[PDB]
Amino acid sequence: NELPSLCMLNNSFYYMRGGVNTFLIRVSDISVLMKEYDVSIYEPEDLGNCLNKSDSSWAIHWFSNALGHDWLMDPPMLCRNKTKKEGSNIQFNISKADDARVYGKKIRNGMRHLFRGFHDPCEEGKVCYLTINQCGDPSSFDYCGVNHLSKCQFDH
Amino acid sequence: NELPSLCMLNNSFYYMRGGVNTFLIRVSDISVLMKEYDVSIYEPEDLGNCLNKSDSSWAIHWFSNALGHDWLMDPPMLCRNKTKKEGSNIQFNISKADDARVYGKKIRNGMRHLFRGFHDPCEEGKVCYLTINQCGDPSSFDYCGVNHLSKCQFDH
Amino acid sequence: RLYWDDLKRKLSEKLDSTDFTSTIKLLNENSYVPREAGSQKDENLALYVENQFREFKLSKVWRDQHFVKIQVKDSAQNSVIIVDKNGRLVYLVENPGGYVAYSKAATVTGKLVHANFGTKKDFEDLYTPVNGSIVIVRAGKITFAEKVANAESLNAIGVLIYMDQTKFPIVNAELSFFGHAHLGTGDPYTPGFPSTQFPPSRSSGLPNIPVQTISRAAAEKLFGNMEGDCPSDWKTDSTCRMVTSESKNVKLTVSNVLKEIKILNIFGVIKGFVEPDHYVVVGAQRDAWGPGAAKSGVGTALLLKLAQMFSDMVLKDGFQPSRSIIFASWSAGDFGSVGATEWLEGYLSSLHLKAFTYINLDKAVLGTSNFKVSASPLLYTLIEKTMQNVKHPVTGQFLYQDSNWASKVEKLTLDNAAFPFLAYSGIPAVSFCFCEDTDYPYLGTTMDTYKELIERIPELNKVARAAAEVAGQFVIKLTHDVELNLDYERYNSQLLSFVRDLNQYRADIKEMGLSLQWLYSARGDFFRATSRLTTDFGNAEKTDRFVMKKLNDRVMRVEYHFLSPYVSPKESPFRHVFWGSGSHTLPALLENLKLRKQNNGAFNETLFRNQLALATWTIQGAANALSGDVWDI
Amino acid sequence: RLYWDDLKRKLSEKLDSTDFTSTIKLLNENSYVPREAGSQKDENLALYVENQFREFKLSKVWRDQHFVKIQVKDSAQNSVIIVDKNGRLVYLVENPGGYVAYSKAATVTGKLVHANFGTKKDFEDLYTPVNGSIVIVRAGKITFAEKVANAESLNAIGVLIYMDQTKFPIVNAELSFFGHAHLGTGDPYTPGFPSTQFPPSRSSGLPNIPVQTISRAAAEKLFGNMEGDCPSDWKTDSTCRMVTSESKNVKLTVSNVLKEIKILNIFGVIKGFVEPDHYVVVGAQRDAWGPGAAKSGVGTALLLKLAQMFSDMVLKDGFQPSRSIIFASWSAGDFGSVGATEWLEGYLSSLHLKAFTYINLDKAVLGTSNFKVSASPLLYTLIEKTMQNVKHPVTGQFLYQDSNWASKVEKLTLDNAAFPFLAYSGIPAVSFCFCEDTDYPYLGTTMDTYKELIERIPELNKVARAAAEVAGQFVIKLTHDVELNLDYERYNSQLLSFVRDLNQYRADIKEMGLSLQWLYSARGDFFRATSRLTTDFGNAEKTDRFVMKKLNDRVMRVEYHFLSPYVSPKESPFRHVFWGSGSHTLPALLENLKLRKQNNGAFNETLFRNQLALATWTIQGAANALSGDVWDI
Ligand SMILES: *[C@@H]1O[C@H](CO)[C@@H](O[C@@H]2O[C@H](CO)[C@@H](O[C@@H]3O[C@H](CO[C@H]4O[C@H](CO[C@H]5O[C@H](CO)[C@@H](O)[C@H](O)[C@@H]5O)[C@@H](O)[C@H](O[C@H]5O[C@H](CO)[C@@H](O)[C@H](O)[C@@H]5O)[C@@H]4O)[C@@H](O)[C@H](O[C@H]4O[C@H](CO)[C@@H](O)[C@H](O)[C@@H]4O)[C@@H]3O)[C@H](O)[C@H]2NC(C)=O)[C@H](O)[C@H]1NC(C)=O
Ligand SMILES: *[C@@H]1O[C@H](CO)[C@@H](O[C@@H]2O[C@H](CO)[C@@H](O[C@@H]3O[C@H](CO[C@H]4O[C@H](CO[C@H]5O[C@H](CO)[C@@H](O)[C@H](O)[C@@H]5O)[C@@H](O)[C@H](O[C@H]5O[C@H](CO)[C@@H](O)[C@H](O)[C@@H]5O)[C@@H]4O)[C@@H](O)[C@H](O[C@H]4O[C@H](CO)[C@@H](O)[C@H](O)[C@@H]4O)[C@@H]3O)[C@H](O)[C@H]2NC(C)=O)[C@H](O)[C@H]1NC(C)=O
Ligand SMILES: *[C@@H]1O[C@H](CO[C@@H]2O[C@@H](C)[C@@H](O)[C@@H](O)[C@@H]2O)[C@@H](O[C@@H]2O[C@H](CO)[C@@H](O)[C@H](O)[C@H]2NC(C)=O)[C@H](O)[C@H]1NC(C)=O
Ligand SMILES: *[C@@H]1O[C@H](CO[C@@H]2O[C@@H](C)[C@@H](O)[C@@H](O)[C@@H]2O)[C@@H](O[C@@H]2O[C@H](CO)[C@@H](O)[C@H](O)[C@H]2NC(C)=O)[C@H](O)[C@H]1NC(C)=O
Ligand SMILES: *[C@@H]1O[C@H](CO)[C@@H](O)[C@H](O)[C@H]1NC(C)=O
Ligand SMILES: *[C@@H]1O[C@H](CO)[C@@H](O)[C@H](O)[C@H]1NC(C)=O
Ligand SMILES: *[C@@H]1O[C@H](CO)[C@@H](O)[C@H](O)[C@H]1NC(C)=O
Ligand SMILES: *[C@@H]1O[C@H](CO)[C@@H](O)[C@H](O)[C@H]1NC(C)=O
Ligand SMILES: *[C@@H]1O[C@H](CO)[C@@H](O)[C@H](O)[C@H]1NC(C)=O
Ligand SMILES: *[C@@H]1O[C@H](CO)[C@@H](O)[C@H](O)[C@H]1NC(C)=O
Ligand SMILES: *[C@@H]1O[C@H](CO)[C@@H](O)[C@H](O)[C@H]1NC(C)=O
Ligand SMILES: *[C@@H]1O[C@H](CO)[C@@H](O)[C@H](O)[C@H]1NC(C)=O
Ligand SMILES: [K+]
Ligand SMILES: [K+]
Repeated sequence: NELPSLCMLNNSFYYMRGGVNTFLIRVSDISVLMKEYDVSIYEPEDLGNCLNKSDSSWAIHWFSNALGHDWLMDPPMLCRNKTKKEGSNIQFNISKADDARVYGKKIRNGMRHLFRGFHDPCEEGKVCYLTINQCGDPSSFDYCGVNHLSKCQFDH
Repeated sequence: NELPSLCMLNNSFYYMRGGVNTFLIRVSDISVLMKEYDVSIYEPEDLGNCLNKSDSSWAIHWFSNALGHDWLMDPPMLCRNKTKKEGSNIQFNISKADDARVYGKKIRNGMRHLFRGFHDPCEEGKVCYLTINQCGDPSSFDYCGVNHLSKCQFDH
Repeated sequence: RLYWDDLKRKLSEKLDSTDFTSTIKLLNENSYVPREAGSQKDENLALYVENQFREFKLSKVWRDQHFVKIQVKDSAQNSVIIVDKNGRLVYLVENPGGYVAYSKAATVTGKLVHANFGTKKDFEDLYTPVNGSIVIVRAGKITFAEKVANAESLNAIGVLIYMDQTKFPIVNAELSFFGHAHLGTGDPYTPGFPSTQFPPSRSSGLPNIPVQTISRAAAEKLFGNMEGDCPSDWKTDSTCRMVTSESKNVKLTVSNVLKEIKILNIFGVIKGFVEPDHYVVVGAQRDAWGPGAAKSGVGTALLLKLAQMFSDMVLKDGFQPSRSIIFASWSAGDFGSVGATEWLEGYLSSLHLKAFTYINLDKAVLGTSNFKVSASPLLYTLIEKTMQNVKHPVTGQFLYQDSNWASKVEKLTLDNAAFPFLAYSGIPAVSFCFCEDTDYPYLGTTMDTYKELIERIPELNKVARAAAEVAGQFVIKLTHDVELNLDYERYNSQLLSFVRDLNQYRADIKEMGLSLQWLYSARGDFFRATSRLTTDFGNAEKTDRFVMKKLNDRVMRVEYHFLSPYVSPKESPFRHVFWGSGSHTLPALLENLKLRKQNNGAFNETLFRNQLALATWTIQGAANALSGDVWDI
Repeated sequence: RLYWDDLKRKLSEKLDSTDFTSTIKLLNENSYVPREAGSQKDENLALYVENQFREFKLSKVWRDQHFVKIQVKDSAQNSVIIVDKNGRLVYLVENPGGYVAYSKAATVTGKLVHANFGTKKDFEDLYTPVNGSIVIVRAGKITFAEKVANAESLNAIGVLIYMDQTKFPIVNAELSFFGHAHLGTGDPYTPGFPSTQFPPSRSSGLPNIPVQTISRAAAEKLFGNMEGDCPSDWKTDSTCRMVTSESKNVKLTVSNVLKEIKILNIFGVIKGFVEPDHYVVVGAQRDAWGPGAAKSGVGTALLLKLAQMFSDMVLKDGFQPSRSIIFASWSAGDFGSVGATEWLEGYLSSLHLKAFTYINLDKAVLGTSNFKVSASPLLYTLIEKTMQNVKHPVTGQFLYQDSNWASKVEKLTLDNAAFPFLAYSGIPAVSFCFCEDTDYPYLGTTMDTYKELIERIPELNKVARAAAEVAGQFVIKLTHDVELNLDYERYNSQLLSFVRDLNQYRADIKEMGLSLQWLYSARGDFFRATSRLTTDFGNAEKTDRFVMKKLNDRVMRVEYHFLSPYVSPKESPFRHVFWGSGSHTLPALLENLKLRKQNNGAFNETLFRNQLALATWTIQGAANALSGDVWDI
């Protein structure tokens, strides 16, 4: 097995494949997690409690770093407690807004390196997020079925 | 005082004036009296019980004779009992029908002599009547008011 | 306390020496002769009846006064006129002596069409469309109110009514007559609020067309101007014809006016010795358009004599009624039991807890040949036992001659004061009479006199005497026995009969996805409820007035629990699912369902599912109301 | 027969040694813990309660079984989703642990709009049109059923409900909760006939939109995507927002399914010694969505202990209730008193002749600060005398501290099992509790546990003890005194208050040509009727059970005669013109009339004239029903 491989379908769907697992990656102005109620990830080990299998946290670990995320320095990403029935959802706050402006610049830079042709939907002064759902979880809906995922020709 | 005087308004209204009394005379296919229930006039004296005042029977007596009616020989005319609230109504059966055919011929002949321009409305095989109501009785309705009687210029 | 055998004898022997004809004659005197409701003469009689009650020394006598709107004829005459469509000249045929209360005041001109009795069937069998025409019908078979409704239902613009000589062999063909066409009882103009100001009527049951009564002579004069022979099936005069000639049509002018009147219901009461707060009510109509000897006099006479007799039996002979007996002299009966209904309406839902039976005395004597009875099934047993020991006035045989009389009993109709009691108030009621297969011809005329009455019925005194004995025995049984003589088991036959009919469509109930199972279960539950009640009565100590009170109260509520709880008494006063009127009655449910054999759109599947439901609920409710204690199921 | 003083002492001393908390704890064990109606655990508790009744040796214990359609959540999850109108990609926010019974199963997508409590006023005060939008509202103030109706009334397409932290200071923001949105009681899917086949519902009171309960966390996440600060007037969290951003709207998916269940009402009865066919009914809800310690446990515990105590007082201590006492353990209370209503519906119009009072025991213990009561005015006197000699569990002072408490009494609401008794059956009813100015936050959650309960209320045993004493004293007074402790005179104040309000429009009644005279006369007549009844009671020989029966029966019928006779119980079950729901209630008449100051077309003059009429008739009827013998007027 190599490292995780990536694919971009259109501007609304990016996907990472890590071993036998696939993840839906989206960027939009919609958030469903909050510091107050969900899990704050301060270190990579914390990712274990965001996914059905603590050991596929690896692909998200690799991806966060590939993206430019600095564990010690940057705002912790949030994630839905593995136990909830929703379930998986890792959320990066990349808003072009004051508190997260420079960090967002960076992550989007990462996205440009990872997905050639990445389209930046984030608007000045507005809120914006990067969201990852593991394919198969309810939170991935049908976004990883044949008419989407199988249409994406993977590389990397 | 002379004898009664006559006037024809149009084909629907003829009038006789006898002293201070006036009578509406009509010819049509409508009857409201029947032998079974109303008064049969076999002799002129019987007319007394057809009118409010038994003494104005005179004008109807004169008129019946003027018409050609034969008291001894002809079908008795009918009349509404003076006591009923309708009230006055003398009815001659002049139907161009078998039983009264010849008599009807005769009365109509009388009407032609009395009212120049008399129009015969009676139809072959159909029933037909000559009807007299004293002006003022309910059975004369408004037929003897200003728009009718006063429009008639009397002669005779 | 006396023995039933003694009470029977006492009643009978008091009756033997009672003079009925004198009283009927007395009520036909000029002081009372023409006594239209609210008139001074009606008020005179009201005062006389009231005085008599005071002389009889009843426990209490009182007045129940009401102000109501009736209709009387105007100083302007109603008229029936023939018009010549050629030139439109008119000929007056009659200014009727009589009129029909509650007719729309209006003038209408159209073709005239005969429709026999104006029954629903008579109209369908017509080969001449009634629409836009004035209709003429014979009196009889059904009320004026129904004739008008049926005709109005087909868009007729007016109604004439005459008495044909076949149904009314009256010599005088100029006779005029009276009636009303309100399709209900009580005051039709009852605003729930006082007013100057004028509010529309709504669900009043009032005619929207003019209706008028005419003499046979006037009808035959109309026939004189009509064509088409009448069906021999109608069995009517050869005079009769069907339609106006082409060139002619009829004009009817009715100008009746609304008048507010003061009616008096006069009441007397003999208080009960055990449960005085429960009563049997005995009533008669005191008002009449003309003399109304048979219409009003007979009844009022019986009312007076019965009141007197029972007062004497209590005071002299030791009779001690358990429950109270109320004697009621009603006014405005001629307008649709208005007096009776107004009083009933004060106690819409409470009266059935006090009055357990109403006995109507109206038109109890009309003939000699027959004895007819109409009543709640709850009184069939009382009625039967009473016929088994009352003798026919002429014949000498007991009235009871047919073991099967109960299945041939016709139901109370709207023109009977007994009707609102049963169908609106839920109080078992009974009307009865000696009569013929023929209507009493002079009813509603000026010929309804004592002299006429005593002439067609020379045994008048004896016949009135037999009428008093049945009413009297009713009243004694009802206030003497410790149980109430209301046979609640009778409604098992009724429910059986009804379901038996309904089961003739067990197929059509399939094609609609419906089960009749919950209805069968309601019927079963009612059966159980009555069976338990009979057992309870048997096991009760007849001398324990507390347990009897409890059991009797349950019996007293049977009738009322057949009033549909799912319809407003204002929209449809006659709520009794067996005996009332409307889409909530069992009969209506059947008629709607019979309209399913025709593939015509008359059937109303939705309505039926609601009817099925409401019926089931009503019947279940009654069964549950009868079962007693909530832990007994 | 014992003296009231001894019965008071006996009850109190039995109460002193009664262990309430043990029973509440026992009902919170795993055998019963999650006991949704119809579930095996509910059925377990039903069996346990039934056994306990048998051990108490009540006169008879029985089952009242019913099959009903409830709604439970599907194996498919309900979901709350945010949609990006740009590209229409969705983000799952929650799959709620809870749900709202009777929600339309549907999926709807629109804008989200906050409407505070969703009260009728809250909607009008909105500067954002709700039409075509999903609405979010806080729990409280009014039932879910009302919130849905109000919203549906403005064409909202869905409803979310959360518990804000200001009204529900619950630490766990992920807590999910349950309720129903049926705007009535009983089974909403009650076809009057059995069916495979599917018939529409009609006047069911069911939502046509999806409604769903969400955690505060999920609401705040929704607020995260909304704009506009909430009015400080709402006094809510700073988190709250008003409307979704331009680019976003919410999607709600509810997929609840209909399930038929077997519920059991468990009944025990202590038979009366004089009139056993009359009962006081004491009931409590046995079912709950979660553990429902306060929701269900307290009530059921009191039900059990009261049953035990009274059984001991009859068998050991010589207590001899005149009338029967029935103890009722209801099921499907959580769905709208369904158990209670189904039973009530077997005796639509007959129950008020047997049950003269219902005492509800639900949620009697929720706090310590206050004692609240809601009831028919017929019980205000009983309630007052009872508060005058029952002591506050913490405070030590008598509950009675405000001479004016009766004018500040709020009426029974739809979520109270006491409601259908009073407003649908016409049986006086009372609910009461110890509580705060704050709703018990854990109701309808999985946090409604004994441990939670015993923590907020460490004096639980003492407080439950005081709750039992009021219910117990009610029950003793009611079955001990020879008169019924129903204060019928109280409805004079009520009628006075109502007319007093109505008279604030004596001008507008002129401009419509209407007199209020017949209504004043009805009020006067009711006053007379009560005065006469009080006199009769005074003049009666208290030892004559026949006269008392008669007078007591009259008192027992007061309540029922305020049920409007002019509306079908199927179309509008809550017929009580004071306390029911619909256009036939006195309040409705006032509201329609208040809409006449605005020259907007909302006022309905015609409706008012009918309302005026029906009210007058209803009130007259009640006055006439109370007056007694028809010759007394
Ligand atoms: C993901 O990250 C983002 C960004 O970090 C984060 O969103 C921020 O959240 C914080 C705190 O929750 C918000 O801070 C609040 O600011 C309140 C006033 O907000 C107004 O002013 C903002 C600044 O002015 C901007 O605009 C001018 C020109 O317009 C511009 O020149 C400036 O440079 C500057 O950018 C403004 O951005 C903001 O805009 C809102 O407008 C709409 C909403 O209507 C929406 O489109 C925007 O997204 C944004 O909501 C707004 O107009 C201030 O009152 C408030 O203070 C509260 O808390 C303090 C605690 O100290 C209390 O004492 C006080 O009483 C208040 O209750 C608070 O500081 C900030 O506005 C957010 N930023 C944005 C862009 O939304 C998300 O929450 C993160 N997501 C998650 C899930 O964690
Ligand atoms: C005013 O005077 C008139 C005329 O005198 C009178 O009207 C007559 O009244 C009598 C008795 O009431 C009617 O006599 C009856 O005749 C019955 C059969 O009638 C039919 O046949 C008639 C004769 O045939 C005619 O037609 C052919 C061709 O069509 C022609 O060649 C002939 O010459 C002949 O004229 C016929 O006229 C008549 O016509 C009717 O048609 C329509 C009605 O539909 C209408 O327009 C007409 O006016 C007329 O009504 C019809 O077709 C016969 O059955 C009947 O017998 C009954 O009584 C006997 C008693 O012995 C019973 O035993 C038997 O069972 C029957 O019940 C009777 O003899 C005569 O038809 C009337 N004539 C007309 C023209 O109407 C009015 O009543 C008088 N008015 C008043 C108020 O007194
Ligand atoms: C992830 O969730 C688990 C599950 O706990 C449930 O979900 C929580 C959000 C909250 O709803 C709890 O009430 C639920 O029990 C959490 O495990 C719990 O951890 C707490 C604190 O350490 C502990 O008291 C409980 O016993 C644990 N429950 C169980 C079933 O083990 C866990 O803490 C959550 N993880 C994170 C990082 O938030
Ligand atoms: C004309 O009418 C008078 C009035 O009698 C009334 O009208 C009749 C049609 C009939 O309705 C009677 O019942 C009415 O009394 C008739 O006078 C009567 O004549 C009869 C017979 O001779 C006699 O018995 C009555 O006493 C009379 N009545 C009165 C009040 O005097 C009269 O006979 C009628 N004339 C004709 C020619 O028909
Ligand atoms: C996570 O676990 C749940 C339940 O065990 C399962 O339904 C779901 O498919 C799992 N998620 C993935 C991505 O496989
Ligand atoms: C006939 O008498 C009546 C009543 O006396 C009267 O009204 C009418 O005018 C009289 N008829 C005539 C023509 O004067
Ligand atoms: C006869 O003449 C009068 C006067 O104009 C008129 O009113 C009436 O209609 C006429 N009648 C006929 C039938 O011509
Ligand atoms: C009655 O109905 C028919 C069909 O609608 C119509 O043609 C006819 O004119 C009507 N008849 C009358 C007299 O109104
Ligand atoms: C049949 O009944 C239903 C319900 O009562 C009603 O909606 C419909 O209009 C009725 N149809 C007819 C023909 O009146
Ligand atoms: C992305 O591509 C898939 C496949 O055609 C399509 O179904 C989807 O709608 C696309 N989404 C967007 C936002 O273009
Ligand atoms: C609500 O109503 C207004 C006016 O009828 C309409 O213009 C608007 O589109 C509606 N709003 C929605 C979201 O349906
Ligand atoms: C007002 O009430 C009347 C009678 O109840 C009804 O006909 C009318 O439609 C109502 N108007 C409104 C606005 O609903
Ligand atoms: K006796
Ligand atoms: K006692």
